Amino acid sequence: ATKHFTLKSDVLFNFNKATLKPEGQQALDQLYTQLSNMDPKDGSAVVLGYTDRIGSEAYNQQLSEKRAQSVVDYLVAKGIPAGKISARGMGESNPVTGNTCDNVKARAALIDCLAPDRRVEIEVKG
Repeated sequence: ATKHFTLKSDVLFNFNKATLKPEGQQALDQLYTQLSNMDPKDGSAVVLGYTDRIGSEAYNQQLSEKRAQSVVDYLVAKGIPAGKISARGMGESNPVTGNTCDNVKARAALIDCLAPDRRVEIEVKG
């Protein structure tokens, strides 16, 4: 089977940036063992980066890739083998919130409503 772990982008990173904050390092610390128990032969992990739909679609794809790779870098330095993990930047695609926030116009309320879309997903197979 496949396990799925969701991390909040706003906790891990500051805006426009892909440097892991101390709070992001601690969340990856608390998760490193649940991913440390991968299968040594069949196990692999994919780190998918996502953004919300505000701004440039190309810039959001690029930023999501840098954020997903930053997570990979940290977990590899912790001890996940570099050959068993990789990153993918999905940008605005595959949003969690659907059309829920369509009617929300004010920026602060909209930012809050779209927060579920700003996340890093870690899928662990085997």
